[PDB]
Amino acid sequence: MMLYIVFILSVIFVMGFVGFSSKPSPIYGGLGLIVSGGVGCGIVLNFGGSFLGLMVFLIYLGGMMVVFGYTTAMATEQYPEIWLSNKAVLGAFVTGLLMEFFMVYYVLKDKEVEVVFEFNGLGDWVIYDTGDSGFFSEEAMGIAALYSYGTWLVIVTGWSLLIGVVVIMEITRGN
Amino acid sequence: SMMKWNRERRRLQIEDFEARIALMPLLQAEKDRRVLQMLRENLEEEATVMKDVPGWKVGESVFHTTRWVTPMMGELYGLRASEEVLSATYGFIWYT
Amino acid sequence: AERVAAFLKNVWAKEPVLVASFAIAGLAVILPTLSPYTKYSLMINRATPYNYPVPLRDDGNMPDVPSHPQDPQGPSLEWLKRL
Amino acid sequence: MNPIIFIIILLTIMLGTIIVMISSHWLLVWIGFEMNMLAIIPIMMKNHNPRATEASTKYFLTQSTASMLLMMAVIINLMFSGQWTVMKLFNPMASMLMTMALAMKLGMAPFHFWVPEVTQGIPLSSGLILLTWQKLAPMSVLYQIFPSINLNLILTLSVLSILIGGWGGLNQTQLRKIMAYSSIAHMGWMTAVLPYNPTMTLLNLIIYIIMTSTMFTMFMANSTTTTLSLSHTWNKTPIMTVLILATLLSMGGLPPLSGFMPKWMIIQEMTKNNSIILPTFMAITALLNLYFYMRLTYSTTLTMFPSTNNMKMKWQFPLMKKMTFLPTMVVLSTMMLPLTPMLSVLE
Amino acid sequence: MNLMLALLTNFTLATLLVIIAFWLPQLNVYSEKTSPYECGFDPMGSARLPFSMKFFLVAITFLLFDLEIALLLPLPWASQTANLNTMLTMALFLIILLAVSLAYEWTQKGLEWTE
Amino acid sequence: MSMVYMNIMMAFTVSLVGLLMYRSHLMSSLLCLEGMMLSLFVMAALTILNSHFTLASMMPIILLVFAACEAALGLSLLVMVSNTYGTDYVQNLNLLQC
Amino acid sequence: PGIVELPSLEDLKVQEVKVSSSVLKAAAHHYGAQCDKPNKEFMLCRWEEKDPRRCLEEGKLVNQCALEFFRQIKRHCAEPFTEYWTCIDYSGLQLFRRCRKQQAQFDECVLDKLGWVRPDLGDLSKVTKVKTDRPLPENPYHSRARPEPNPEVEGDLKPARHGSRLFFWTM
Amino acid sequence: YPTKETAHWKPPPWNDVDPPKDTLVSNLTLNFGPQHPAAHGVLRLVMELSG
Amino acid sequence: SDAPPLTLEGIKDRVLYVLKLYDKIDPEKLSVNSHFMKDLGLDSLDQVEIIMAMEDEFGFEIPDIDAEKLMCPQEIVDYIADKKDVYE
Amino acid sequence: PFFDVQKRLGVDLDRWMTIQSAEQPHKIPSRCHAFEKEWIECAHGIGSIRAEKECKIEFEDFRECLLRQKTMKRLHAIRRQREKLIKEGKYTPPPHHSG
Ligand SMILES: CCCCCCCCCCCCCCCCCC(=O)OC[C@H](COP(=O)([O-])OCC(O)COP(=O)([O-])OC[C@@H](COC(=O)CCCCCCCCCCCCCCCCC)OC(=O)CCCCCCCCCCCCCCCCC)OC(=O)CCCCCCCCCCCCCCCCC
Ligand SMILES: CCCCCCCCCCCCCCCCCC(=O)OC[C@H](COP(=O)(O)OCCN)OC(=O)CCCCCCCCCCCCCCCCC
Repeated sequence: MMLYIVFILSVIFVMGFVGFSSKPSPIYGGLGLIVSGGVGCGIVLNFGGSFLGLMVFLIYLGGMMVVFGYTTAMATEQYPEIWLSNKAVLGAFVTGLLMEFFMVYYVLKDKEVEVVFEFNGLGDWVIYDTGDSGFFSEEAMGIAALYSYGTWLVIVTGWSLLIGVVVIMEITRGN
Repeated sequence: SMMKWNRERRRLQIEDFEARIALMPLLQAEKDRRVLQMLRENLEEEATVMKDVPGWKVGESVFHTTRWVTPMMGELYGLRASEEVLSATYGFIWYT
Repeated sequence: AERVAAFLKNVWAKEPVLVASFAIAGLAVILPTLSPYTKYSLMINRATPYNYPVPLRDDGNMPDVPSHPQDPQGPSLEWLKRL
Repeated sequence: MNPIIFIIILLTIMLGTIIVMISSHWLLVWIGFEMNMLAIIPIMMKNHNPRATEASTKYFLTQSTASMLLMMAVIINLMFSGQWTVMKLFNPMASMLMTMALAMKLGMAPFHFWVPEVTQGIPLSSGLILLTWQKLAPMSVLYQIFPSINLNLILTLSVLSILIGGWGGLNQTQLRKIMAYSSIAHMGWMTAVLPYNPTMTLLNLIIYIIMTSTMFTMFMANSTTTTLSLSHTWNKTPIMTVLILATLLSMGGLPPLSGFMPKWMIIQEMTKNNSIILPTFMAITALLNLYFYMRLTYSTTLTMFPSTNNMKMKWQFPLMKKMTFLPTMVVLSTMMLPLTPMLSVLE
Repeated sequence: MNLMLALLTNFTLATLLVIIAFWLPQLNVYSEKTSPYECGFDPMGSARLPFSMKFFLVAITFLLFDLEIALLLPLPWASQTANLNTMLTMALFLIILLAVSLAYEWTQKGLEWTE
Repeated sequence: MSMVYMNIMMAFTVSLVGLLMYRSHLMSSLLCLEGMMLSLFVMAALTILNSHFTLASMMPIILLVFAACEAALGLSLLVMVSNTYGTDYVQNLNLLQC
Repeated sequence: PGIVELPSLEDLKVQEVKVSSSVLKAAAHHYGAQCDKPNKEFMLCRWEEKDPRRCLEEGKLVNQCALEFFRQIKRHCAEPFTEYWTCIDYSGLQLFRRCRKQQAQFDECVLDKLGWVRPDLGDLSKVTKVKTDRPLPENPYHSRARPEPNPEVEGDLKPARHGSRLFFWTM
Repeated sequence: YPTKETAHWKPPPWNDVDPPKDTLVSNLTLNFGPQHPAAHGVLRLVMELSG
Repeated sequence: SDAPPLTLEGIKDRVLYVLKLYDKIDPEKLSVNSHFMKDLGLDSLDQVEIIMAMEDEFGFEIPDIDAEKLMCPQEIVDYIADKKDVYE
Repeated sequence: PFFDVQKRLGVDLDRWMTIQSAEQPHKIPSRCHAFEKEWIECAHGIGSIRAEKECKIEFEDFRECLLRQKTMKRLHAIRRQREKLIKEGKYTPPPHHSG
């Protein structure tokens, strides 16, 4: 149904993580982290945060593009592997799927699964707020606050990024 | 040119925000009666669904405090129409 | 005085794009300090009524707080209209 | 590496450590750890040889994994308490994750395998930053969350470190792995007394830092990274052989030397809480540490090992290295026992 | 909902065209037709051998710079704050550091591709 | 905790277990580190958005910033690993303690 | 922990205002000046009580002024107004700026027929004081008694007796 | 304490630098013709590329 | 652990086994002292192919000058011993 | 903090984001503002050991407003009972809930 869009997207979210966690060739591993990046952007979006959802998807699209260019250089062999071409990758891929299937089965039937934490299967929609906000996006206001409120966060983040450039220039210089 | 028009646009926004402010007291009053009407309807029906359960105090709170606690989506729309709930929860996010 | 116009003219003939970058960047960091309308910018932001203006309880000693939205008391946006 | 870049990178490591120490927000504490880890790798790879690359690769993987666990604990704590304060955690599951995360960064067993390896693959100076300055931040977080740390978890790690640390170093001839395992064993004493009295954790950490720093400085003076190499020092700097003897004896906890103070004060606190068996086991188990410290003295100071003919050429040159703070550190690392009651200043 | 339908329609249309492409034409398959194309002669070695990246250092920098847009895209909303003096200072501070990052890599031959 | 939190925490564990169990490629184990960041990002975003913790809305953004300072750092070592050996196999990093 | 006390369906019933949103937007500026008192008195109750059930009575008086407000427009400016809000309703953003002509016809009719004066820019945003006989609520959060604090330590400092008293040290 | 396993372990290099390895990676080889727009039809230009 | 040491009896099995796999030598009359050319009838190239198998067997390079003299299985076993210093 | 420099220098570096009842942009309140305020005001100064026992109610209420476990269990019980009664033709849906 439609009331369970977030739960369905989260199931697909886990399936992508089982995807690249099996560690096929990073070409397919990068594909899995892009699929989960997209649906992960959907889940956040359905909770109200559209800027956050688009940001993570956008940032991971760029990052996984650099990984692709590196895979053809440092992480490639004559016969790249798929989820079917190894027993280790196949055994791990089917393992994670069954463990997700049994969680979806018990939560949707029992309505209460306790594994470390207690989880409730009534439906994600039961916790949403009822009232409306004002004439603005609440999450947008908070992200804008980074500059008026987060002065200390900007300074460290800006400094860390600047050193990040310097650091990789030293590491990769070689000789 | 761009600055004057933008400056004109800040004044238009204020005239738009003030009109909202003149209406909020009426919308607050309407929203209150709407929630309370729905909380009672959920309470009234629960009385006919837990009429036999031995250990059950109808309409009992779950908090120790007696303060007013704003109801969550599950409470307010307990058993309303399926499509009514979907637009209540994802109506704004999905409306484009 | 003879070497300042020799570095500038050397870069302008080799790095015209960089000259336009530093020159543009400099005005962004300087002009806001020197502008007289920068104060108005901050005042217009405070003038945008996002929240509801919750009223006050009249204790009887608040002559600076208006009794009606159309009273002389209280801040006015007259400066905004003429701006 | 350009000398300007070395300082800025060093100042970022300290800034990462200092941010963790002054922060009152679980987000900044994580940022501090990330900033520290960012600027520590280049110092390992300041020479660009295959062993530095392996050490940096192994060091990056371990700390980044630890950081994911520490951030995961911070999020679970946010859900169950709705606040970011750097104080006691509000969920048993988050405390376990944070404790393991911090134990991974410190190198406490069983998450210890990297410490012998990273130190061996990096210069002596780099190892000094890895085994002294990199404990300040992980320790300043245990100091603030010890009330919520599980008792059985923390003590188990300490009993494993003192055992793994003691046995591991028996088999080593490299000086950078003897100090790697000496570090692990000393982490056990620091975290064993944390549940009972955090003040004694600081004292054990301060004495450990001085003795460790003194050891590395004297190794750097002669450029010695093996047991045999250190055996020729009696033919170059005989005064340096005696200082190594005194420092090594102190590190073993022998009285009346400073290295006995942290052990002495730790036993007191545990006994006052009716913990008799554990300090006894820790004290006896520390004889393993003293044994492989005594082999260094036998090969270094108490006997004269064979030399080489070309050694005669070194007699004619002075020791040109900085050896900064060495004369002060050597004194503080042997002759502080009479000033034991000064530990109250740490409170 | 409306977005979902549009997404489902665009990709369904493309899939049908792919299905039609493979099932409408008359086919004639044999080994020499499906071999890899390298200008008429057989390729020497697999296309899966390593392919050197002469701009690896520029690629890594892209990650770090590509984050600045995450921290910079809020600026249109940030300008609406009442504390414009602080917000203005940090917005320029953040952008200025990005330029200093670029100028450091530029001078250090970072942007120059290797050989 | 709603049924969504189960999948995001289930996803984090899958990435965590994936990271700890290396196969051969170092790049394959770098993705799992980036995968864990995505789980934590989503889990924080759901928690912060749901409770209307307005100022905390900047936390997930800051998280991504250092999420990529590791990826950049992680790829930097991978370049240096393959230069020495020609491939990013982890079995070649066995000079230390052996 | 007790039953949640809610009003009956009879206690929440009132003559409702059934004019679409385009109508309210077009008539909000005159509504924000004529019905200021009955509903500024309501919002103060609502904020201070922090309980929908404690300000229902004030809520009914908001609908009263709102209804009587429209009856006045319906009896004098019925036609010029219906032209006004119809134009606003046409747009999807319900923009004021595209209906300034019809606004003048509506402002002049109310001004002449009813004497209403439109608020000036920045008026409805002001913070106003409202006189109410309703007592100021005590403990609106229904908070229990806070725990008593730890006793304070007082007295001039004196040096420790016999020193540190650490094993054998005499100082 | 030598064992069965650690019999073959060798002392690390005096200066910590291990010998560089032999030929590892070969340049990609590509046929730039003869059926190429820029090969003038009849030029099989066999190239060895590094990237 | 340290692998078992090479012994002159161990080498002998390897050589004969390698020769046994060869399809031109008749297994019946292949003695440790039999001659490749005269006894087994192999030609020059047939002899060169056998020496190539021995390189694969023990994994080391044999120069052409030496292989010109390995005319019977015995000296092969001798030659392998001389390279691995298997005096036994 | 290990070194409470902020208190010494009187500079707020990160305490503005520690709690969700702090000042927010445009005075936007959080969903559990009222409960977090009471727990913090109950437990101020007495210390953590006491607040673990004397302010236990105000913290259980807060923990309910966050995860709503005690609330979802109640709803879960009603749904279970309702689907049972409606399974054997014994529950008549009220008009508004459906129609
Ligand atoms: C050092 C520890 C022993 C080492 C031996 C090895 C033992 C290792 C195991 C450690 C066992 C635990 C620690 C020891 C047990 C202490 C337990 C205790 O209750 O402490 C009470 C102890 C005394 O309390 P008390 O019983 O109420 O009063 C003692 C008397 O009434 C007297 O007090 P007073 O106030 O009436 O008169 C003070 C008296 C000083 O007090 C004493 O000397 C005798 C008091 C000792 C108490 C009995 C302890 C047993 C050990 C005896 C040590 C013999 C010290 C004399 C050595 C020959 C020098 C005359 O005379 C003065 O020196 C005048 C004041 C000088 C002020 C200096 C101003 C700054 C300038 C500093 C310049 C430094 C010199 C530069 C060098 C230039 C050379 C050209 O206070 C302490 O906690 C301090 C502990 C450390 C003792 C230091 C005493 C000597 C100070 C001068 C250093 C001379 C070298 C010392 C040998 C070190 C070589 C490695
Ligand atoms: C309140 C805060 C505001 C201040 C912000 C402070 C940060 C400023 C820098 C931020 C931007 C990052 C760039 C910093 C590096 C400057 C550029 C540089 O480093 O050039 C070095 C250059 C190396 O190239 P080279 O191989 O030597 O070729 C030339 C041969 N001589 O060798 C050279 O040629 C160097 C020549 C000197 C470079 C001078 C650069 C001047 C920059 C400021 C110009 C501002 C003035 C214009 C604006 C005023 C308004 C119009």
